[PDB]
Amino acid sequence: AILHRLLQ
Amino acid sequence: AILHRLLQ
Amino acid sequence: AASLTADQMVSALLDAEPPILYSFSEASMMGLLTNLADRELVHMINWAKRVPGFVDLTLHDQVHLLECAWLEILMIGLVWRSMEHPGKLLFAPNLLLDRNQGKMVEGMVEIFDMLLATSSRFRMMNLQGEEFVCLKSIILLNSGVYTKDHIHRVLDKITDTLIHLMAKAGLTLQQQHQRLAQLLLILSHIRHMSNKGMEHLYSMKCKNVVPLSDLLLEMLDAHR
Amino acid sequence: SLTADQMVSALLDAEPPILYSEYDPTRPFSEASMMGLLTNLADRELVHMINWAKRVPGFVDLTLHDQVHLLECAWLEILMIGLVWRSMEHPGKLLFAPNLLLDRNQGKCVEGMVEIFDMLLATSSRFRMMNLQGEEFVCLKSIILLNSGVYTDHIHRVLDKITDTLIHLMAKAGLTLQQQHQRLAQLLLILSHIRHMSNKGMEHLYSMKCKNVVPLSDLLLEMLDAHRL
Ligand SMILES: C[C@]12CC[C@@H]3c4ccc(O)cc4CC[C@H]3[C@@H]1CC[C@@H]2O
Ligand SMILES: C[C@]12CC[C@@H]3c4ccc(O)cc4CC[C@H]3[C@@H]1CC[C@@H]2O
Repeated sequence: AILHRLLQ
Repeated sequence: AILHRLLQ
Repeated sequence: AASLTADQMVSALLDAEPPILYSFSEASMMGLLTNLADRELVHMINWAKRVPGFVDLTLHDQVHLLECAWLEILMIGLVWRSMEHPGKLLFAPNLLLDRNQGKMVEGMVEIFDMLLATSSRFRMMNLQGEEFVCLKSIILLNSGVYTKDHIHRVLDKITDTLIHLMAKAGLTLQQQHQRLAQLLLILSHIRHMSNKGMEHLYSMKCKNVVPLSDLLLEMLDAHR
Repeated sequence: SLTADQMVSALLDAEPPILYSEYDPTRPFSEASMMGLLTNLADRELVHMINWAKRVPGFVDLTLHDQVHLLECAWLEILMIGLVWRSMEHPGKLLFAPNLLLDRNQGKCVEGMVEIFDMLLATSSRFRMMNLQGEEFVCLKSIILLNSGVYTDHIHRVLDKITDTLIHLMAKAGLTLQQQHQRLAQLLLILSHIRHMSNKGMEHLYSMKCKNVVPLSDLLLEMLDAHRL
């Protein structure tokens, strides 16, 4: 999931 | 409208 | 209306309360639910006419607010009735449905889960009946209002009434403001659930899974 | 542990910038090109939104899964309250970007969008009527982030602190005790309207996607997908 990565 | 009539 | 005291507002709203009406296959359950909704709707109209300030509005405005808010009003009613039944939705005294029975209808369990979580929220807040009727009146007057001060003055009076109830209960100033906010934020969640429910009802209508009353059909297509 | 003044300073500092659209004034709009501009803008704002959310007190303490859920639930509400705020000083128009200021007649370019424009405009008008302040706006936007997905105890404590902060701001601005709870209620009831607009907007975006009107970024597809329309 892209948002999951972006939150990091 | 029915609602119109119900409101009287 | 604007000349009522807090205690008189509360008494007016408590007296205006509608009756609790009595009520598997997918068509069976949806038939039971929509049949109930249709009968509740007739009583909702009488209730609305007794919410202080509502009859001061034009017939056009009364129609608009009820078209906007009717499913929110049915849902907050359902959540209130279900508060004392963890994991269950008390649609009627003789129709208490558990969470898994929502799977009996397509797309319904997701809506059940949202309603159950709201009921659970009410329970953890220990929502009071006096608070519940204030919130329901706010839904009626607020949900369609952005489409001029009389309604807003009435809304301010209901806020005053909620705060009065909380002061009467011994909450501190800080606790009153916090609880007022907590209650009003639940109305965002009720709006969300109404929007999802309206989409679902529209989908059932298209499939002809169930016959819908003329009134319900008109309340539905008001949401275009 | 934050005071109200510290809460406000933190939120004001965390504010994202106002971005520009890719508007090309050499050509007329089509339904497709207008949707392209709006979604291209949304996608670039989302990157800033993600970084803003990490600066909202208490948000980064949540699990990554909870952070994902809250943003998935709230992202279009947050874009919309930002738009309505930007548009306050422009009666009858929506300031999507400094180079993309649209009225309702321009909204008619896209099937079904004028109805949504009308709701956003009405909300902007309500903000104006209330004289909404910047400090109040950033509190509301943070409340949307933490509340919208919260019913799907730490978060509630944070939400209570934002309530404290709103009242503090109103008190500091000289409102009477009664005016304070009345205005607190008026502001929070706006959030019901913003939720409503987001749900309508989400259905509209889904329709555009399903008619192949506009290519959506992978991120936007996943943010839309989260709403399982
Ligand atoms: C509208 C639905 C049928 C009628 C339901 C009802 C029926 C009666 C009532 O008192 C409350 C509710 C809320 C949930 C509603 C349902 C949500 C989806 C479904 O289509
Ligand atoms: C989601 C839409 C495109 C993106 C739009 C946008 C884009 C950027 C932004 O800052 C705010 C908004 C709110 C209105 C949104 C629109 C409502 C319907 C349309 O599909």
